[PDB]
Amino acid sequence: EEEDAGLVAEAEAVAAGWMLDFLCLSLCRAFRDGRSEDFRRTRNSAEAIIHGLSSLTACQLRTIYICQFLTRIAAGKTLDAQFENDERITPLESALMIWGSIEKEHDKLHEEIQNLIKIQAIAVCMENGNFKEAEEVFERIFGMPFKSKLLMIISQKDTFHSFFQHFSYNHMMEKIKSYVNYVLSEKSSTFLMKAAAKVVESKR
Amino acid sequence: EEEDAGLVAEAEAVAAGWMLDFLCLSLCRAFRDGRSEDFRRTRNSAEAIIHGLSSLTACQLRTIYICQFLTRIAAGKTLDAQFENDERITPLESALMIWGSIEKEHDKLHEEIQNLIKIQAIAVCMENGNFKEAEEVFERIFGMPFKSKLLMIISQKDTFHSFFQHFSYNHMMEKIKSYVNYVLSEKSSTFLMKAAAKVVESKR
Ligand SMILES: O=C(NC1CC1)c1cnn2cccnc12
Ligand SMILES: O=C(NC1CC1)c1cnn2cccnc12
Repeated sequence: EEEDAGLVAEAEAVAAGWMLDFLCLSLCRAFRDGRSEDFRRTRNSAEAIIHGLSSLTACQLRTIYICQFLTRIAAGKTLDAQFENDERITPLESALMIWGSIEKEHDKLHEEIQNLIKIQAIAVCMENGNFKEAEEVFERIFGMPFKSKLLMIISQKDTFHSFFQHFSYNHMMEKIKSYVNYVLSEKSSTFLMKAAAKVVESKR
Repeated sequence: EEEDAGLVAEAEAVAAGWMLDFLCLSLCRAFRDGRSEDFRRTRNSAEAIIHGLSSLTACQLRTIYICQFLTRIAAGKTLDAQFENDERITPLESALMIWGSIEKEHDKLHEEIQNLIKIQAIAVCMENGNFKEAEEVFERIFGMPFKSKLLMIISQKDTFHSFFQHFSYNHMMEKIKSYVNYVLSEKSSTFLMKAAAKVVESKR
């Protein structure tokens, strides 16, 4: 029966939406906690569920973008990882593209995270001795004072410059964890986590 | 806080249990319907969720066994697929091992499915011209009248024997779909599908 098959596919789409929100919340918490292996396994589950979803609401696209952004940040030092069809794009460059695409308020924290990802996208290339790649990442990102300081550091091959210690990788991760905390607060009330929490609490 | 972290991990285990039952029901329905691509994508989601689950109840192990059994049956003609650490084990042999391990009633249908998988495990080797592999699968499976008919067909290299048309691959799939229908009936009332169905119905 067409009608029965249709009702079941509609229910599978509702359940997939619920699973996506739950996995995003689980992924945010593993990122905030630094649970590296749980983040890897959760990322695998979220990716698979996303492939079983076709039509997306604006809320679901934002949820997917957040999962993809955290995945790229977690792989920010893995210059061998190719997240885009254009193989030249580094993981932090991919994270920056998603950050600029999310339907979200452009507050002070948004811009601080944005600039820290720009500095570290160059820094990670320098730390690996990839000086020509650093200058190419520089050209793609900036395509005045902040910009000229970076170009001077690149041309001098000053990998461990003191500038990269004031706007360090750890500083970028901490600012991102601050944003993650707000997403965790926002998604802690979604259906599947709320129902699971009520079951656990009922057994206490 | 230890207590907070613990409560969250307990809720993640509850939600993963709910997702496992839902994905098993979705996988059974794709198998019954012959929706090949939906089965592949659902299998990917179920596998990922299973890796995020540690402790399993007897009910959860049975659910996982059913997913694995259907995956092996769907790949029954893919002799290049290695489902076990011992690389000699074919997909239908792997399906037979799981079938004999599930905590389930050994009714007439159970034995009919069992014998049809045994015949087809040999038949699929013969159809690919792998006559020596067919005799090795025969030795592992039977390790009297049914047994002697099979050995004669193998030694004669009678790939398209009429015996394999009375106990055909399609006959095995139809008997398995009959069992799948009972699993679909049994899992249609699980939490996540029930909740998603109620939402869809509320919008009608
Ligand atoms: O963006 C990714 N994942 C986000 C949606 C959860 C993603 C990119 N590569 N990859 C490989 C395995 C698993 N997930 C990934
Ligand atoms: O047994 C398997 N899946 C069942 C649990 C759902 C299984 C075996 N290989 N494989 C590859 C990709 C995805 N799932 C698989």
